[PDB]
Amino acid sequence: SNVLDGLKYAPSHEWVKHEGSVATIGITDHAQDHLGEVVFVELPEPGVSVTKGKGFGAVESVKATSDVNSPISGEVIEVNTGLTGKPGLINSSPYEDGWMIKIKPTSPDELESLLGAKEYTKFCEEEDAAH
Ligand SMILES: *C(=O)CCCC[C@@H](CCSCN)SSCCO
Repeated sequence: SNVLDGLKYAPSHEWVKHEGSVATIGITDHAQDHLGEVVFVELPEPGVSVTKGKGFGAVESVKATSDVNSPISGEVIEVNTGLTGKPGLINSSPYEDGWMIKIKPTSPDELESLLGAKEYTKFCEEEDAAH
């Protein structure tokens, strides 16, 4: 599991990349690895609001269907419609082409409660080690 240096991470294995007025959201390399082959993604409609810590979509693999929760609150301004044709982009590039939603974050300080990269790598170590 690759973990990128400038993202913030939630315990449930979703990342946020923040770039000013916009925050992009996807699930991590860890998350796709443990999901297996992703066969379907349920993404929200544009204009919808997402709230920090609440499911905004689901990702269906050959073995599981999990909720993907929003790491921060805001408004879905854009959705990766690429995931309809190739869902697998989540497996092949969880941090670049497999991004799920782009939001306009409504509460910026939310970023400060998320895990930075060493805290998330460590938590993933503790999870891998918990079996
Ligand atoms: C197979 O049974 C694995 C279930 C899928 C687990 C992964 C879901 C990530 S989608 C982001 N919410 S994460 S590993 C277990 C929980 O930390």
